[PDB]
Amino acid sequence: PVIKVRENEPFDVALRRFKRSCEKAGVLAEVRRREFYEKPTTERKRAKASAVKRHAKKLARENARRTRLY
Amino acid sequence: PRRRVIGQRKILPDPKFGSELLAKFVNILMVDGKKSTAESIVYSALETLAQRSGKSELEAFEVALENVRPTVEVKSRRVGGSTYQVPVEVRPVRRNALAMRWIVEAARKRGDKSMALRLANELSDAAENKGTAVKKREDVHRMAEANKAFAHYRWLSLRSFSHQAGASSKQPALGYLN
Amino acid sequence: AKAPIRARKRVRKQVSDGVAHIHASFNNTIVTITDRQGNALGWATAGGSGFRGSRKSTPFAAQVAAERCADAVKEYGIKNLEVMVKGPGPGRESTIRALNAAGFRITNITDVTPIPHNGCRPPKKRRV
Amino acid sequence: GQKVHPNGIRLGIVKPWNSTWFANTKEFADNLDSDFKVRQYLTKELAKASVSRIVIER
Amino acid sequence: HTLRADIDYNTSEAHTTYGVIGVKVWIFKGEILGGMAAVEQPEKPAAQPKKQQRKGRK
RNA sequence: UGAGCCUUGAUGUGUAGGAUAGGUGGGAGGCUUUGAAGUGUGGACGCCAGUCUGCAUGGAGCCGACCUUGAAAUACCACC
RNA sequence: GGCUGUCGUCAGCUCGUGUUGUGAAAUGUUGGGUUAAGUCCCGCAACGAGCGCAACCCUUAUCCUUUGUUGCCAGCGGUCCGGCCGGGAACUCAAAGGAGACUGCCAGUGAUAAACUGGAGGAAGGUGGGGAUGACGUCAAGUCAUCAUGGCCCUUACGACCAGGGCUACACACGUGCUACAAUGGCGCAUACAAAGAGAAGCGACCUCGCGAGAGCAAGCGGACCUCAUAAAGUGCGUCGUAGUCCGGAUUGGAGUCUGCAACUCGACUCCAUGAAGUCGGAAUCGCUAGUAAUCGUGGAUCAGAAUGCCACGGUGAAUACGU
RNA sequence: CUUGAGUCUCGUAGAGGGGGGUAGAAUUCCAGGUGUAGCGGUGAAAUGCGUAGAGAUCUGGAGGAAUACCGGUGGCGAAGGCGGCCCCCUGGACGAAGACUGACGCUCAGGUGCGAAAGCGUGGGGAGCAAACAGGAUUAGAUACCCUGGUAGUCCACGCCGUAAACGAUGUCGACUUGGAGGUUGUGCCCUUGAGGCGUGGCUUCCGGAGCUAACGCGUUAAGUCGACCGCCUGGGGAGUACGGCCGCAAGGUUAAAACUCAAAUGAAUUGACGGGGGCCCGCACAAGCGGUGGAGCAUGUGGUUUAAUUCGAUGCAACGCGA
Repeated sequence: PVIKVRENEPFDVALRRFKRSCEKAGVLAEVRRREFYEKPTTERKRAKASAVKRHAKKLARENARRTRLY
Repeated sequence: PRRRVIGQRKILPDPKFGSELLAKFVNILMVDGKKSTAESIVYSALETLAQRSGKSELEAFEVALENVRPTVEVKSRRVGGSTYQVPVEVRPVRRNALAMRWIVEAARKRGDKSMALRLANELSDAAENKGTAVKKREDVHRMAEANKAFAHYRWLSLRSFSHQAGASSKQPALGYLN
Repeated sequence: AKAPIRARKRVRKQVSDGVAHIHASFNNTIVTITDRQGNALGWATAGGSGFRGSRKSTPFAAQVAAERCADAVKEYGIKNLEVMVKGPGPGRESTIRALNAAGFRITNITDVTPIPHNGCRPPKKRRV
Repeated sequence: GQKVHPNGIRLGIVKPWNSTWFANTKEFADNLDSDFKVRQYLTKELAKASVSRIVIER
Repeated sequence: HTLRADIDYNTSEAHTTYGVIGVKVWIFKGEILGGMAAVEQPEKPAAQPKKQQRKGRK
């Protein structure tokens, strides 16, 4: 999992951000772990789930203008 | 911990020669609070050194303090099921003192028939990089090149690091998420 | 095993280019230098650094494994390198530095760590 | 149940002592024990009045 | 933890049918109280008008 | 490829010892460019870089008898 | 009951009051920034306010100020150069009013900002050093033995006079402190300056006796006068080599001395001779941020006779605090 | 009659169902090439594999479960359920115009059909992994956990009783109740000004109002207002067993109970403690260090142990130079 997609300009440290798009996730991540059939649909596919903390933050920005904390 | 930055003492030149670099040397030469003896041991050593080479009394002292000086240190801070070691490059105040400690640590076992001679022999020797504390240097840098492997509760720290604008790689240093 | 040999000057086939293979597990790294056509020209490991435990499987043991093998093959006369990487374990980058520090170019860092088309079922391990 | 007694550190400034006299060391115990006996047996007599302090001076 | 002014504390001891009872009472009247205060003068202005010595000369 | 027999060649990193300790005879050193040694080139050769060392050039050296440490002593040739 | 200890210098806890829920209860007591701080800038159902901390406070440090001795003495006199004294106030110096320092100034940083750091005069810049200093109070912590005290028992005694014996035992382990295991020292000889306090029942110069301890006499004292007390460690010179010594000096024999009818187990001191353990120690194991820690001696509180301890004092006086 | 529903052709989104076709990648395997001393496992470790040449690695073939990728808040099914790509047979739902019938409607005991998962009979298939089993490891006990060896099983086809937490534990279908917007699609309109905007349908989801809850929560896809009809529950423990009817080659399945014991059990929330769940802050709490006790000898306290008796108080941090 140095990830086959080549890093822009080659260097001794791999640019792990610039490389992954959908590798390792779900396929080679749960190594030495119990495989489930249908749990992965709700267990791993968490892109909506992780957006909510960013939204919460983008809401509280506005309120800090109205409170005069900002 | 520690709320704010807290300071350090400053040594004020000794009463029988007028040097700060000597008043700090005599402070670690102290046994049983007795700096006023540790003064008497420095000046009696220094004069024996001065017969050995007349260009300065401080010749073989001043070059000892450069040659046996450790440049690197190894630190320790336990993680769970593991102790580990984590290297740091050391700050100059402790580079200087380690070497002063080591010249005097070696002297008190030299067995010579006066302590002024014991300290004078180990300085003539550590000046030429032939003496007892060349080994103490050697070991302390070996540990600092060898322990570059380890991190602090590492397997979880390596994601924690990567999002805190840290590297994709284990930082071998104290009190960081690595 | 090793012999106490006089200083080295020796020539073998002066092949100039190779491929390296890095087989990364949880407990070890196996680091193995080959000919481009694919033949062992030598190897070293992390486990012969005799750390035991988890500690054998750290980037610094991955580095020095790379440095032993890359060294030995200076008699085989390699001057340029490529590597294939095969495992999810640590020494991601620090192994790459030892191949470069042997004085070789290492421009092609191809991960080939094989994703079967859902292959053979893994040991269940802990019930979480 | 904490604290050194709250009025006790106040006894040297802007709170008076409960007694004020001086005896030159050797007679200080003999004067302290009589200063106690006047406290103890005098208050027994005024039992039926109401009183806030007792201050003895020599 | 105040050192200045008098401030009033009492711990009572008293009896009833079932044994001894007691109340611990702090009351605070003011942070400046003049009911005991330092003396009117320092040494330097006080006593005799011509205060300087001969400085020997028996 | 074992064994026998046989031609030459060496390392010996000791507790104490500067380093070069298999048992031991000859035996008191090789002055041949100083036998050297030395960056450098090779070679025997190992408790892994250490003992010995060929040589353009080099009068700069192993290391004993001596000087020195030890139970045993050391050159150098042999014998194994 | 009275009183105090733990957590912890945690940095939090509560009173008054409203609002939100049916109510137990939340909220504030939570956030961002900052600290010794509920300190201070910003702000939401928290408003108003107190407690801990912060402060006043005492002390110390220079230093302003007055005194001018039993205090001091650049100079001067008797003169060993000591304030003992003719005398002198340049000078600490002592007890007392206390002064100075506030992130207030100036600069950098920090959301304006608390505040951290830097600047500068001054002894000192970061609530100057040190102390006082401890939230509501669970822990059912501990005292009936300071003492209050109900329940509740003896009152020819769970009272009293008088004496002797003990914890100071010995098979040992353990907690603590001391001093040591050296040469930074010790030996011999020579050599230096303390602070603070005790001495009214008491101590005490000189005295004559005594190896010392002590003895018996005693001016004198009120303690910044006299004395405990030679303060020691530290210095000078010459001297010493791991051999338990040239470190360390315990034991024990023996004699002199002491407080008391009375020194045997269980008391003190001087001192002569010989002379061990221990060469930094397994398991275990603690305080410390700087006048600290370490180390050296002193006096006193207690105090018949006995300090390694406690309390304070002065000598000499350390590594470092990156980082969470 | 249409105001309910039903139907014909057109269009659309998707892993719905059943049978066929089809390639490549790791372990695994055979052959050949290259190559030397460890590999594996874990807190650490051993059992396991190896010099009889392991381990790793390269080339070519092999075989089978499986299809890694659609991966998103998407879409489909019956809840559970469905994911490589194609072809054949074909269901169900989402749109839209033209058009037709005209209560043809709701619910459903019984009922027949139909499985997440393993269980499982014969046939096919079998690569890894694994209950047991064995041994190591733990001492923490069950051969369990945890690690290594290791089998049935897992996999397909047809077939047998259809089990559970069987799911939005939210019955069915239908009527009524402020909406905006996300995901994304029929389709009316737009330079489709940004997975954009409005008209009007579609599932799917964020927010919140009326109403509804013990509380979280639901909220136009209800857990609101309701409609009919059906399904099921009536204290805990003991019981998903027992009993009866009934099904299953066979292991089993199905509805499903009382005496007796008993005063409770159970949903949820506040606050402390606590996580081996996540993170922040502070103390000499660690770090950064320095010295001190344990070991010696002595001094002292504690206990062990002792006698007439060697008195008690304190005993993890809140004990042992402390009350005393």
